[PDB]
Amino acid sequence: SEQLKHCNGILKELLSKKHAAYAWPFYKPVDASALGLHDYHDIIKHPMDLSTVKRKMENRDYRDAQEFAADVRLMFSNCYKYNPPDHDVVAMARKLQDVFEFRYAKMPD
Amino acid sequence: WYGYWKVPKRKC
Ligand SMILES: [N]
Repeated sequence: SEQLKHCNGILKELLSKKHAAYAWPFYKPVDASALGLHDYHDIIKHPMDLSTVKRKMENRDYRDAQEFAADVRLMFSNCYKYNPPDHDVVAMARKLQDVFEFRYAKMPD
Repeated sequence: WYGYWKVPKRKC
């Protein structure tokens, strides 16, 4: 579908060098043990990250654009839930989500 | 912003 091509384009942009300075914490699943975040999976019940969204897009797991958007926003919501708002990862999340939301709002009819 | 953490999640 046309809308899922738009989603795939957004995903390509989120993973591109253009945004790499702030997108990189979202490239792969949070490795809680490696980062010393031993409470992460007590707080975040449904982890999400861009490599998982990419795999689901490639396997045509998204029935529509709404399902894709729900995973992307889940990613950002997990970051806002786990991390205090003054932590740098939150400023990075907000910049990346600005990129996402403004382009997602251009979804072709 | 420089691609790594000085302190994970908290400090670039
Ligand atoms: N930092």
